[PDB]
Amino acid sequence: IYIIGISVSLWIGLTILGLFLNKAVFFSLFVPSGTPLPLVPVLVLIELLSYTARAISLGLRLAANTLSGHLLMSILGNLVKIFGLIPLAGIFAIVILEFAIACIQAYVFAILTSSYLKDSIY
Amino acid sequence: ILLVTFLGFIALISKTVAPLYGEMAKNRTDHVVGLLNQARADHVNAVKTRI
Amino acid sequence: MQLVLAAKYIGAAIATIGLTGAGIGIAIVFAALINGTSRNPSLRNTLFPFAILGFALSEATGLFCLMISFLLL
Amino acid sequence: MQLVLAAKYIGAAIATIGLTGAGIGIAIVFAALINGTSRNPSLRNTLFPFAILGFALSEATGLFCLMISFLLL
Amino acid sequence: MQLVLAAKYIGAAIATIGLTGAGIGIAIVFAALINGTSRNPSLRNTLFPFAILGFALSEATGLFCLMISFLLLY
Amino acid sequence: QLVLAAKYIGAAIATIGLTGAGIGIAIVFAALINGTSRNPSLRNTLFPFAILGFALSEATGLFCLMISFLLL
Amino acid sequence: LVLAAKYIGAAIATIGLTGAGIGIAIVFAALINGTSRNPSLRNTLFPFAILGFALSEATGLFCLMISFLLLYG
Repeated sequence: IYIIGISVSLWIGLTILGLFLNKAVFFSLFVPSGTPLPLVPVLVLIELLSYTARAISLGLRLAANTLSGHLLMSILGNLVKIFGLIPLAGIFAIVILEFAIACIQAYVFAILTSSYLKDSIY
Repeated sequence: ILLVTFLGFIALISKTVAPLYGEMAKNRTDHVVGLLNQARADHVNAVKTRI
Repeated sequence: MQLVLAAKYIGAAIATIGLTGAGIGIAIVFAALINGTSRNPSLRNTLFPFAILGFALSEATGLFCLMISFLLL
Repeated sequence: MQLVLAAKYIGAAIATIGLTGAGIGIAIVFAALINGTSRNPSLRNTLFPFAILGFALSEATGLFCLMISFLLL
Repeated sequence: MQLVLAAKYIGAAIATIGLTGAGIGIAIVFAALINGTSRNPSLRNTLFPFAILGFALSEATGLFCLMISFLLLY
Repeated sequence: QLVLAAKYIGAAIATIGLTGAGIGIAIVFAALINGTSRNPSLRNTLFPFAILGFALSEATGLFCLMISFLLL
Repeated sequence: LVLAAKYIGAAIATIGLTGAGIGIAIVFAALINGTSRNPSLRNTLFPFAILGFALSEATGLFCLMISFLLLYG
């Protein structure tokens, strides 16, 4: 699941960069705020470079959720050796936060794609 | 954690069942009330035009 | 051999230093949303969509930094 | 295995540096909720739901960083 | 022993670096409660219950980090 | 031996820059959530500066991650 | 051995990214909060944000060239 998540996220990042480059062949380009200054081409850490960082951050949700569930093996040996009822409440809160993180990660990926489509048509 | 997740999701699905039926009343049940009000207004307009 | 195995345990310790920015970032967005909701009337939607989307962007640094320490251990 | 045994004890100590961000996050979310409730009248629900959900997101960094130091012992 | 014994003493000192977040957390919750109580009249309960419950959550990070340094020295 | 053991240390201390990139996304979101409740910067206006400001603040984390990934 | 110390120069030099990452958000927080007070929209505050961000990002570009030069020359 970890290797399939990084491979699926890399294909979505290449499609976002290819769609923005195809629209620049008939609607100018620029994409730079000018305010009586220069050195705007050196800070090209967005658009093309931003797709690589957004794909690794969105694809890491599958690996982070598996790390929380795999951490119960270290707490299972100590609870079967204070009362052990504190581990049940902590595992229930981490499972609810991991399931709710999938909806927040899906909304963050759709919000990032809306900025690329709106800037390519302006 | 498997038994705690099944018990917590059972209580959340029970409260969501009442919320889904109540939220559907403003769209599904509201369509029947809107169609009945439109049919009553069309019947009064047809009776006034026939008179 | 022996030097490469000892560096794997220390590589996962210093890489977890980024949890201070990701942990405090989840509370910085929640502090402004709780204090701003009582000022009327950013409750339903409007500011609710930016709080859910802003929390996932701030927490992305902790998930990316955790993959480096997990790959070296 | 002399170098790997000494690195396991040092790896669990430097990995606990992330508790500063998780510990201060529980107080940052509680400071805005206590000062915002006195403005009338964010008490029942409204701001009470965001404080409980916001504290769980900030505490996730402390629980995730503690599993790294516990697995190396 | 030798290498493992020297790493146990140094591990109890580096693990105590997390006390800065737990120590400053008790003052951050007390500063908002003292400044907010002057607006009249959050005294009994209300603000006193959130300050007592909020201080226990911030102190959980320091108590959990102290058990790691204490287990390596004993 | 010495070059292989130094590769693990080259990716551990290099990830310390995530504190600036992680807290930067929350600093721009705190001013945007508190400013939107003052009426009525919703569509565009303040939304364009918050979307463009979040990508510039996240550029530091992408450059620091490429250094740790190249040595590991 | 010079190859062992060359890898450490590219990791400890990245500690300066905290000032460049937080500086881009500090200038954006004052510009977003000041534009909602009517009516610093066209130019004025928008033109100073592009020039002000280049001064804060100059420290991160100079510090990144030091660690990149040790890994190649």
